[PDB]
Formats: sequence, C-alpha cells, structure tokens
Amino acid sequence: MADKLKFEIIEELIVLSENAKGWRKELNRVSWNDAEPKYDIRTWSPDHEKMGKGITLSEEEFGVLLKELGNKLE
Amino acid sequence: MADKLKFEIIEELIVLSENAKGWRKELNRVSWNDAEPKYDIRTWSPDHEKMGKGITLSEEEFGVLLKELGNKLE
DNA sequence: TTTTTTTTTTTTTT
Repeated sequence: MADKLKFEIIEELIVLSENAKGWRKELNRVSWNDAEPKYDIRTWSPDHEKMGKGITLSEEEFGVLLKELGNKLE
Repeated sequence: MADKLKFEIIEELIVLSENAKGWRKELNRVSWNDAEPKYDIRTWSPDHEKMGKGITLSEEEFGVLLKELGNKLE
C-alpha cells in the first residue's frame, strides 16, 4: 500500500534462497511499524531493493505449527 | 479473483485453530486448479463457507524450512 | 518475473 512501510528486524529465523525472479524467501521476526514484534514469512527482491507480500505467523500459529512440523520430520 | 477457484485436497498437513474472526488457520497440500499439487498455508471462514489468501510453499521452501524449523525446536 | 501489513481477506494450473 504505502511506498515504505515502517518495520524493524527483531530476530532472523530462517533463510531459504532466491528464486527465478530473485525472490529472497525468508522467515524473520519483525516489528509491525516498529510496534508489535511477530513472525512473518515473505520474499523480497534479489538486490534487496524492495519487498513483497506474504503471510504473518502469530505465536499461537508458529507454536503449534513448529511442534507438529518438527515432529513430522521425526 | 474468481468466485470459486478450482482445487483439490491432496494431503492435510497441519491444522492450527480459528481466530477472533473465525479464520481457520491450516496448512494443507492441494492441487492448484486440480493440476499441480503443492503446499499452501491459508485461513478460511469459521463455517468453511469461503476461503482467503495466504502463501504457497514449494518443495524447495518447505524442505529447507522444515529442516531448520524442526532443528530450531531441538 | 508481488513491490511488505502497529493481530473482522473472500484462495492462486510456480
């Protein structure tokens, strides 16, 4: 929506890689407008010049999600 | 975009819960237009009457993502 | 080869 949305990287979680479009797929915990810190997984430009839209994962989600996912690899 | 997008549930992976909006947060592998089967995490209506937008996770992503995330809870 | 959102969306043949 806005040209530059306010944010801040609280903690880097997982980094996957770039795609054919250069989409840097990563999962990091950032603060929404430098207020609420939460986990959000998105992909950005290869040159890190811009960002895109993905999905936000709350503690409730990440908790149950990781619990099951981690156990799925068992 | 469309009123009803074509799809098919190949395999259910993880089910989180509903939210204050009734958003049923789940992660299941479905076939895009009943063609390409891929993992996609989204939230639907409480009464499962409609669906919404989320994010699609490819094998490359889910693979590295799971590996790291699973190890993160170790 | 999307141009990111301070928690009641109406889903897309990579």
